[PDB]
Order: sequence, then structure tokens, then C-alpha cells
Amino acid sequence: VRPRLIAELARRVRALREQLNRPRDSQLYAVDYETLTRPFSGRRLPVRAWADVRRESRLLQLLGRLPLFGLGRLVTRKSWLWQHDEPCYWRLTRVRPDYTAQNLDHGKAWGILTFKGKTESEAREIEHVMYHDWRLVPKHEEEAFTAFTASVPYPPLLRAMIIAERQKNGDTSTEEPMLNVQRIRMEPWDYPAKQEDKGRA
Amino acid sequence: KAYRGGHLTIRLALGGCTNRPFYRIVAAHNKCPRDGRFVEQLGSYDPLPNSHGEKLVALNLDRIRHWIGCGAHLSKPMEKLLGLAGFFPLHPMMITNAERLRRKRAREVLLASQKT
Amino acid sequence: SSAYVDSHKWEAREKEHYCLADLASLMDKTFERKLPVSSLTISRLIDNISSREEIDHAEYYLYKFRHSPNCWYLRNWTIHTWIRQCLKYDAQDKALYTLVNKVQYGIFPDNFTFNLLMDSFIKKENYKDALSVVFEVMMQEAFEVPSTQLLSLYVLFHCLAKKTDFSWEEERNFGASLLLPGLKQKNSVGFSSQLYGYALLGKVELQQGLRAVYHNMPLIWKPGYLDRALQVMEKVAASPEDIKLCREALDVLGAVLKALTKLVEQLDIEETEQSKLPQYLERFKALHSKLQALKIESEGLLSLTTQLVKEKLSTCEAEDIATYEQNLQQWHLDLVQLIQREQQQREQA
Amino acid sequence: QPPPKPVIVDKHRPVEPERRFLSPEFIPRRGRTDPLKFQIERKDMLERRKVLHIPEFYVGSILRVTTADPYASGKISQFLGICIQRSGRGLGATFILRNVIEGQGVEICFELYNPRVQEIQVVKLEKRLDDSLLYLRDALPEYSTFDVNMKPVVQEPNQKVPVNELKVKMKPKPWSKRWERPNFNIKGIRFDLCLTEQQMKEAQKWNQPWLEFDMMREYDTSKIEAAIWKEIEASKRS
Ligand SMILES: [Mg+2]
Repeated sequence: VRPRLIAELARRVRALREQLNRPRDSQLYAVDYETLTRPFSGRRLPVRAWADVRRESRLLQLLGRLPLFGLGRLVTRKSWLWQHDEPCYWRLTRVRPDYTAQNLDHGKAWGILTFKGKTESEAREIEHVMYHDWRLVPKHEEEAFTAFTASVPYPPLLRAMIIAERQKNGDTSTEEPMLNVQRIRMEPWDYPAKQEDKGRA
Repeated sequence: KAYRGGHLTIRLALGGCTNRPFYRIVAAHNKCPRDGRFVEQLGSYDPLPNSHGEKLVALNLDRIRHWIGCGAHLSKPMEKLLGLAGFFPLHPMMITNAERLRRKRAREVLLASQKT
Repeated sequence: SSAYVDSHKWEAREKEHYCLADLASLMDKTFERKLPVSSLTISRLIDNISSREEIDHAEYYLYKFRHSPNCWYLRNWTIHTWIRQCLKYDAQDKALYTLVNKVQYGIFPDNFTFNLLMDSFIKKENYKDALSVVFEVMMQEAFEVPSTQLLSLYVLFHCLAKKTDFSWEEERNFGASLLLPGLKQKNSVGFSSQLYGYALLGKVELQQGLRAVYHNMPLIWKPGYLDRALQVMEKVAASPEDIKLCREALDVLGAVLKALTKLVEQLDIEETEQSKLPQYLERFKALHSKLQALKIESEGLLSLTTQLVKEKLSTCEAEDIATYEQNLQQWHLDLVQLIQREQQQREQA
Repeated sequence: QPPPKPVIVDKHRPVEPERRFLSPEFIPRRGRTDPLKFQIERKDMLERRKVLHIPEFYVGSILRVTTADPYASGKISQFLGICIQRSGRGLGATFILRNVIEGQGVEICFELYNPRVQEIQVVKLEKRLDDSLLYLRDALPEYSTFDVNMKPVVQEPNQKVPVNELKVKMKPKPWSKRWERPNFNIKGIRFDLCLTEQQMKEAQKWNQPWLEFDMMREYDTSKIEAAIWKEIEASKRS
């Protein structure tokens, strides 16, 4: 068998150069509010977020106006609070801005979160930080804001199949068979996701 | 052919000449072509009626349950066929299509009553 | 309060005396090789500065540190070394510039240090600079401090000495800043200033909508600022003492002038504030009559009452200084560990 | 927002002050003639110096030159290159530049008082151990490979001249000038590698110590260079 070396050499060199001089956070997050197109990509923005990108600002721009980017300060998911009335927030624990940014308007930061007043015991990370959809809540109006408070039949064919099965078995079992649904954790769309799973250019 | 990632998916394969489709529900990878290779030929469907008028379809219940327990996603037309069968829940888009057709038919009958 | 203002310990405690040019060259090399650097270098630099252009070098290197791989630290004692180095050598233009573009430099003074700064402003007797600076403190959102009395003095004096009829930016800045000092729940002055701030915010909403209320200002989104004002006045009339000032007349003027004859953020079921204006004004007249039926002198000038605040001001200055000395000594305790931490590198070398 | 202003101040006292420097073409040649000729050509080149700046440089400095040529795109010609030597005296004084581009080595001889040259610029200012660097022809091309797009390396206004103490590798022996001899008194080349102990011992045959030990041939310059300083200051202030 003939081995090949230049292929692995090029793989190594490309990985090294990528990790070395990949485009920067702010560089690839920048947007021109007039044309609504990200530089380095030439892609247009979605119509639903055109207005948000025109009017509203970004999370790090909100956080740059207060010391230490406001550890423990009240920032809420505007999308969550428009999709539902209940309060939802982010117990931001760690923060790191990008040094190449001029206004320090980009970076990575996260901590514990809460959905519908349901806290979790893990400092898991944010979802969609770089959007123009972020709203900061002051230290006043905090407690009033953070205040918060069977089964289904089977399909007809499936239940008929089970009826015939247990009739062949010999037990009548007059009860209609059902499954559990309170166990099923049907989660809303907007429950966040992990960043390490999704890649980056 | 080892595909990058992908997943098992039961979907429709097309057979027969033009203007005579014959669908085949069959398990395969997400990345395979339409009539590409498969794993197990599960069931069939004919969208045209027979001499009696019936439209035929065959489903392999135990094997389909085995494949779902192993893990395989469903395509919208085949899961719609399953919902029509009743082994599977009915489709919300089908409900909406029926409701829209009924709204349109009521509107047309109203327009006809206005014209007459 | 010269004792509260000046302090010889800070200027005669732990001075380094390294070469300014050598520290400049070191920082330049480190920031040209763009590797991260500790705050010890900047601290020693600032402690060694004794000149105007040296403070300017510090400004440039602080900009570089903001744009350096690590800037979140921003140690309070380092920024206070900088603040002293600036204000003792009298660079008020530079101080104000940094403080206004904090996002460009990221200075974040604590309560006692900022109170020293504003006392120096009092001594030099300037008004517009202190006004802009208290707007920047409103941006900071730091008011759980004994400097709350100074902020109240400043705002209550400058809103009266303003002499500016129409200015939307400045009027929103006021209507937003007048709330935070009064949140300490102290007296008529406190909650009536809260009420007047609610009125100002409602006016700003009615005149330019709710967008600017929250876009570049951290505020709450409930459009019923007039409803909240009515609620406050109602609970006050129901309940203590109410030493009142005639800014209720300004509130009346605003309400009447607004009652006088694109993205939709408002909800459909909820009415339009334009159509609430009438019942707003009717309930406002109602609460006015209720208050005058229920304290109603309306002659005690609000800024004149802030000199009576100077007594408990001098009282709380005690624990203010105490906490300041605590912070100084604990800085000195935990900081010496970092000096030997830098010596660890030379020991390993 | 406006951008901040860069500021740097390093004030080590006995480093900043450098005193004077003369060009190698104001001084005349050993030959005999009336100093009136020198005075006239000097005042002419100074009346031209009032216009043209000729930024100070040395051999081994990288210079960029723009010249007005009658036939060219825009009738202007740009050229960047390493300075190999400064030759001639008076108005005819020239400097040589060299650069390898597209694998091929070009050299120019610029007259620094011609009017068709538009301006001079010092991208880098250095001094080599060898006063004349014509051995770069036989040297490897990578030593003379300098890019045109490189911007000027800004130097402090008053500092000593940087001298890069280095050595150079060379093409194999089939040369043109036979650089190994001692009459050239050059050191940048690496003949320890480029040739053998036997060949260097054979080359030291031509060693002539009486050249440098002799004392009647050299040319004392203090007098005439002082006079030149005087005349330069006079014509400048006038
Ligand atoms: Mg030859």
C-alpha cells in the first residue's frame, strides 16, 4: 500500500491557519444598518429581524455601559417576554468581550437561566447573543418582575390491535389502554440550545 | 457508501412510467437518492384507483415499529399516509387543508346563491 | 469637608517609583506583541506618573488596555490611582472626556471616590460638568451609596437653575435621573421626587413615544407612567409627612399641554395612550383635589431643604470613610500577593 | 466618536542628541584643482537642495524613488531598491539601487540632482559592514528580494544609525569580481563556507599591509569639511 503525506500536511496547515486567523467575532457580526447585510458574507438579513437590526442594539452594546458588564444584572430575553407574559432572564455568571472590537460590542458571556420561572442548577450557555433583540432591566423593578407562582387514548387501529392481542392472550382487560403524557416534557420552541454543538465559520 | 452524519429515514420511492406513479414506503438513509439503495422494502401505495375504484396500500406494522424503535425519522407524505391509516395521529396541516377547502366551498355556494 | 475630600494616605501609601519611559516601552512592546498583560503594570505606571503628558500617556495606554485581550478586570484601586493622578494634576477636560465616553475607556469609580470627585467639582464651582457627570452616574446605575445625598442636591439644584424650556435629550435624562436618588425611601423629598420623575418620563413618552424611554436608557416598559404617578400620589394622600414643592404645577402644565390638541409597539386590546390622556387628566384633577382636601404648603423650596440633609450627610460620612479605609487596607492585603506572583515568573526563569 | 491620539515620550538623556552628518558628495576628490569649482558646484547643488530634500541615508538603506519619465503610464516611474553604493562627486553624484523582481535582478543608477526625479524616500535606513555591496549580484537572490509595497519603517528623529551585523551566503564560485581577495576589505560574505582553508590561504597571498600602514596616501578632510559646514550654514540661513 502506498501512503500519502502531502494530504495530511495540507490538512494540518489549513487547520492551523484557520485557528490562527479565523475572522473575528465583531468582524463577522458587524452589520450595516442601511443595507442590512453582514460584511464578509454578503448575506441579507431576515425580514422579521430587519426592524430589530435597524432600531435595537446588541447585548454587548447594552452591557458596555455599566461596570464589569453587569454581573448578576437583569437582562431578559425580549423574544421570550414577547412570546409569553411570564418573566424569563439570564443569571449571567461569566463574561469575555472581544479585544479587536472598537466599542467592545461583541464577545461571549453566559450563566444560569430560567424559563417560565423554572430555574436550573447549571451555568449553561446563551443562545443567539449577537442579535439586535436585547433588553436590559435596571436594579429597580426587580422583585416585582422576577416574582412568579394526565394521559391520552391510543390511535384507533393501535388500540384495536392491542385489544385483539390481549383477547388472544385471554384476559378481557375492560380498561381502555392509554399512555402517560405528564411525563412527556413537550418543550416550547424558544427553550434555548447549546453553542458548542453549532459550528462557526 | 458511508455518508457523513445523516440518519435513518422511512420515505417514498417512486416507480412506474410517467403518468403512472407507484409509491413505495421504505427505510433508508437521509442522504440516499430518491430511488437509491435501501435497507428493507416496507410497504407500497398506488395513488390511482383499481377497476373496483379502491386505491391500494400495504403497510408492514411490526417491521415499521421495529424501525421506529431503532430510530428513524419520517417524511411528511408517508406520515400523512400513516395518519390517514389511523395507526398514526392525524395531521394538523391536513386538518387545515380540509377546513380551507370547506370554507372555500361554502364561499362558492354563497356566491352562487347571490348570483341566482 | 476638607477631611472628607482630601486624604494623605492614598498619596503617601505604596508608591513604586519606576521609570516612566521604561514602563511605557514595556507596555508598548507587550501590546505590539498583542499578548495579554496584568493590571500591575498599568497600576505602577499610574502611581509613577507626575505630569500632564504622562497622564495623557496613561489615557492612551488605558485605551490600549480596553482594546487588549483582557480588560474585564478594571481594578477599582487602579482606576482610582488614575482618578487621583488626573484630578490632583487638574485635568478636568480629560476626566470629563473619559467619564462621558466610559465605553471608550471604561472607568468605573466607586461611591467614595466619585463623591471626592464631585466635591472637587463643588469646590471649583462648576454646574454643567457636574450635571453631565450625574447623567453618566444615571448611566452607571449606582445609587445605593452615601453619595445619594450629593446626587439629590445636584439634581434638585440644577433642575431649578437649568433655564431650558425645550430639549428632549436633556429632559429625558432628567426624568430618568430624578428617580434613582429618591429610591432610598426616606421622606416627602424622596417619594415626591420619584413622582415628579414619573411625570417627566410620562411626558417624554407622550411627546416622543416609549422607544427612547428604554432604547438608550435602562428603564421599564410599562407605558402607564402617569398611572404609576397617580398611584403614588393616591397612596401618599391615603398615608407620615408630605412636605411639597410646586413642581406639581409643572406636572399640571405638562398634563394640560398634552391634553391640548410605523412600528406599533402598543397592544391592541390595551387602549391608546392618546385616548387615555382624557381620563388621565380627569383622575389627575381628582387626585389633586383629594390631596388638597387631605402638607399642602407648596412653599418649602426643595433645594433649600437639601441643606438640612447635610447633617445626616455628615453623619453617614463616618461609615463612608470607615468603609473607604477598609477597602484601602484590604487592597493592600490582597495586592501584595500579586507582586510575589509576578516574582514567581522570575523565580522560575 | 473621535479616535485617541498616540503619544510616546522616552527621555534617556545621553542617547537622543546626535550632532551632525555630512554627505559623501560635498567633499571633493583627492585631485588638484581650484576650490572655486567646488564652491560653485556646491552653491548650485545647495540652491537645488533648497527644493529637494534628499533624506539622509547610507549604503544598505532601502530607498523608494519617483521620477518624471516622458514615456510611462502617467509618465511617472516608481522604483524601490537597496542602495549598493554612492559614487561620483558634485552634481553628477549618483547612487545605485538594486532589486530582484520576477526572479530577475534589476539595477538603476540614479542621479540625485537630475530634475526628472520627483522625490526620494527612505523606506528603511541601515548600514552594512561592507561599504560597497556589489557582491549582492553573486549573493543569493533572497537577500536582495525586497517588495515594493512595504511602507516606510519610521525612525526616531534623533538617534544613532542602526548597523545590522550580519553575513551573507553566496552563489557558487563562478563569480565576476573575485570578491575573496583582501583588497576589497569586505566581511559580509561567508567564505568559511563558500570556500576552503586552502583557497583563503591562497587568497591572502595578495595581502599588502603597507597599504594601510602607509601614511602619505590618505586624505585628511577636516579642513575642507569644516569649510563646507560653514558654507552650508551660510547658504541655508541666507
Ligand atoms: Mg565580469
